[PDB]
Amino acid sequence: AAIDPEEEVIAEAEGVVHLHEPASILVVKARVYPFEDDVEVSTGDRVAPGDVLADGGKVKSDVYGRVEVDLVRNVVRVVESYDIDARMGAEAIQQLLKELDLEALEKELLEEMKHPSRARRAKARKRLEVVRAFLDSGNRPEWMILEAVPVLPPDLRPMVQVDGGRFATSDLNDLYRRLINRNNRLKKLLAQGAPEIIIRNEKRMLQEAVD
Amino acid sequence: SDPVRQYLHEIGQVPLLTLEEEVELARKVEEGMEAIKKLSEITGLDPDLIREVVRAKILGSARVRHIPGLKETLDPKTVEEIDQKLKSLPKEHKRYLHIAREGEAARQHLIEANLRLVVSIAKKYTGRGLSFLDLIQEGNQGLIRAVEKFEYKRRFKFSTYATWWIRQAINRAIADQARTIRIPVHMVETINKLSRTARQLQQELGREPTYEEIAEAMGPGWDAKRVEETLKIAQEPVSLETPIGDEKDSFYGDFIPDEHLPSPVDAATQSLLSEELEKALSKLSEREAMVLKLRKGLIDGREHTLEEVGAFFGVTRERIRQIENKALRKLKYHESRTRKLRDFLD
Amino acid sequence: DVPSKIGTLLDLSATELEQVLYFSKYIVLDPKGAILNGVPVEKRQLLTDEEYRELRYGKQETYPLPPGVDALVKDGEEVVKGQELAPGVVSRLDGVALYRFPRRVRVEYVKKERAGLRLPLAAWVEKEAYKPGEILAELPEPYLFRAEEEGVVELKELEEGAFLVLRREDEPVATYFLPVGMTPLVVHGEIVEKGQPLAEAKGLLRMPRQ
DNA sequence: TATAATGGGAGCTGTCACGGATGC
DNA sequence: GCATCCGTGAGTCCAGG
Ligand SMILES: [Mg+2]
Repeated sequence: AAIDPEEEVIAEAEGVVHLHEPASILVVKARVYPFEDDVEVSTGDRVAPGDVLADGGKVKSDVYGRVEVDLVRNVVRVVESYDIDARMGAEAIQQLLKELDLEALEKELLEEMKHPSRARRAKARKRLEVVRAFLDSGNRPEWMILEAVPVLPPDLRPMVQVDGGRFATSDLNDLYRRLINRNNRLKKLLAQGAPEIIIRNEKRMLQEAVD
Repeated sequence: SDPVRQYLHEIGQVPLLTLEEEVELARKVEEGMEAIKKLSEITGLDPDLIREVVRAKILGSARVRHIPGLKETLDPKTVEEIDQKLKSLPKEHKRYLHIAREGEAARQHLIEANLRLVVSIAKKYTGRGLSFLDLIQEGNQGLIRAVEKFEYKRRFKFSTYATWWIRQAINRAIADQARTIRIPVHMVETINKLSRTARQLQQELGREPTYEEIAEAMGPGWDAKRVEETLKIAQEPVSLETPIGDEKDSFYGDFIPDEHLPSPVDAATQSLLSEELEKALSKLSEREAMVLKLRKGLIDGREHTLEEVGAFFGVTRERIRQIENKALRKLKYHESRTRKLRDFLD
Repeated sequence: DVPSKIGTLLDLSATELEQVLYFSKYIVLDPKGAILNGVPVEKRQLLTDEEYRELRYGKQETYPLPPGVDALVKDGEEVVKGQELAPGVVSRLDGVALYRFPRRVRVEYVKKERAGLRLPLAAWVEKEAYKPGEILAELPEPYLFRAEEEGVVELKELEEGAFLVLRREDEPVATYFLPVGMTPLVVHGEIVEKGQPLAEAKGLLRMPRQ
């Protein structure tokens, strides 16, 4: 097919098709599975060995991977890939902080405190100091990650009209504004489904604005 | 360590598009948009909801979130439900689901491919209120509009159409954020026009222009007064922490008083006024003192009509107005005598 | 704030907590049975972008083909590490090769037709069909195949072998098949009466490969 | 809204001295 | 075990401009 119909290529009579001189060649570590009936997974779905691909249950998945349903070539391609959960930034770290059972770490480090080497004793005491601070306190480690960043009351960072009518302001205003702009742009790049690289950059810049 | 060097590296990862690869990703995008339209025709579900579901499964569960235009909350439960009711289609219909998935992936790959055009375009927009990286992310919103609006059929390269929406996006951001006190887009453009006019006028006059020369070269409708007021509106705020001296002992906030909270002199004067008003009200009978304390509002904060003071005292509005008259007259006589309240009239 | 409180609790050096926090490395919360360099993915292990993209989306690579040179390998066809993908392209991984934008599309059109030849009985090798390249006849001396209809010549030439179609008035009247080892003696569009030489066959005549 | 355009630029140079966390 | 790198601190008040 082509832009305008009068340039399309139609087959005049019965024949087989051969493709010669491709522009480039793409080697992919993948698994091929042809099909003839209706196919049951779409492109984008992740599948583990033992999953139902096409033809009502006959052709199935061998490898760990992600689904590319080639309709021209009438074959499901499963590209070798795990469903690994690897994250970046404070959302990841706030997870890990939530997942820390404190008493179990207190135990690990009390055991550590018996160690012969003075180094491991020193580091386990230092760590145990933090763990027991959080324990005696009532403070959840994840609180060190901010979800809601608070806003100082306007009067303590004012927009004041000086004598001449011109405005003085505080630097905390420009800082907060930077923050709201990077947060709003992030929320909008999320809603509009933006690529990864871009959301990564917005996330990093947002960290640095809070910093 | 240097965010823009890091982002230039992440961008140099994705290699650039061959005319074929560009036209292919473009085409797949247009056809997946088409396929979402067709899939809405078939299923009778909302095309935007369809698009967000296809996008959900493309990007992954790493990101699913509530969309403001969507009339439904987009959580994994309902996207699984709708993905299932989509997989329950005939072959020639479910084929459109495969089309939309391929179109979403083409969209992400084409964006990430043209991410370097944005940098090369925003580098010419620095020193204008906004950070380099802020400028690149606005150029990225421009790249997104351009991908979703591009027609390969016109045979134009992608860069040509993208550059328009990229420039558009960067300029709208510069005009929308760079000012602490925010000024509408049309007004910012008027201010900038006035800038460039005055600059021409000075570059030909050998000196700065007056308000009048600018009101001429600006055109009709513009008088000197308007140039003046437009400038007074453009006046940006200044920092309270801008130093005055070499030493750090000196800020600019340290010279601005506080004209809102009253002074102790002011408050004490209001106290002496309240007390002397009470002292002169007590020489009135409690009825006339009460009529006045209602008709002015020194009690409860609000002043009443004559009908209210008379339906409270059980008297006619003429009578309550008349005892207000005589209360005021007795207060005027006591004041001609004692003169205890004149000093508070300022 | 050294020593990092977040970095202490989660046993992460300052360098690593910066790398995860300021988006230079991934940190794993549920490997989901992922693997890398043979070692399986342990939780809270730190991964660069190349590593995470490999594990998460899959190793792959594209290689360019200079203009005019065809592929040594076929589309869909499994390839090994080191196997040359074209006369100047050597693939660096394994799996399935894939074609990107073929320049030339060659369609092999099938044709099922009926054509006639005449041969001295002595030379013929009687067979119920004739496989491609299989000998058809062995002639002792040059033998002039002769026209058996009056008409105008349509000389259609294959790679090897030929088709002569005679057509009196547009309508075809004969289809002669000349196999390998028999030179035509006529030119396209020629007029032939009955019995004149169309082709000389010498030695052996065998079926063509096509 | 449509030729095509595809990785930025500074940096800033003459303290001094500690403590306390991090690499051969 | 020692260097080694990091951040953190480095007198008071007063005037101007
Ligand atoms: Mg005028």
